[PDB]
Amino acid sequence: GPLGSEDDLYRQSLEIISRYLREQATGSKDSKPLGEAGAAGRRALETLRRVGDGVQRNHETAFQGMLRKLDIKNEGDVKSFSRVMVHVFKDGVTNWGRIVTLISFGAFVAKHLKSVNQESFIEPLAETITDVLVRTKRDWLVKQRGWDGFVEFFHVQDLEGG
Amino acid sequence: PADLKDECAQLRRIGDKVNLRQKLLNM
Repeated sequence: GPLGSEDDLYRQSLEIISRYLREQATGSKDSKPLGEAGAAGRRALETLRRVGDGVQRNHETAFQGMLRKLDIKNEGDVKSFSRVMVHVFKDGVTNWGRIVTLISFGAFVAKHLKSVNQESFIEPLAETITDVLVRTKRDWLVKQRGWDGFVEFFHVQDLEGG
Repeated sequence: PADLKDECAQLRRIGDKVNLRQKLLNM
């Protein structure tokens, strides 16, 4: 799109992230096997749910804090996330662990968004998250084979214990 | 509004801590 063909990786990301938030919003592993994202989407979903939730487990208090600051209510919610998104990557550290954290937070919001019956915004939320991400770090994703490298580096579990 | 500075600051650090842990976790 804007620069080259980053939309290829975007297709997967948009769906993979959505599947994660949809699964987190329900709290049940009901999300159907995404075929749109391909095999990488399957591998990523496994990782995304385990690692994404892990981010919440150790610092949920932080997500709860930001959740109360995020003016999520109207369509402006997608702009609200963009506001924090731009600031989160201001120091330039795009390290893989940070991306998973962005999704982690967005999904945490999606969970409460589901309980407040504002699911009409959770759907475009993942889309807003993935779009901005891919348009600003198209090269970054490519460097780690997109979700393929993400899964390879995060599919493994802790070895230290905790 | 501007108080989001401290909020996003956390999100950044939480992301770094994940990458940090998983990095040594592997190698």
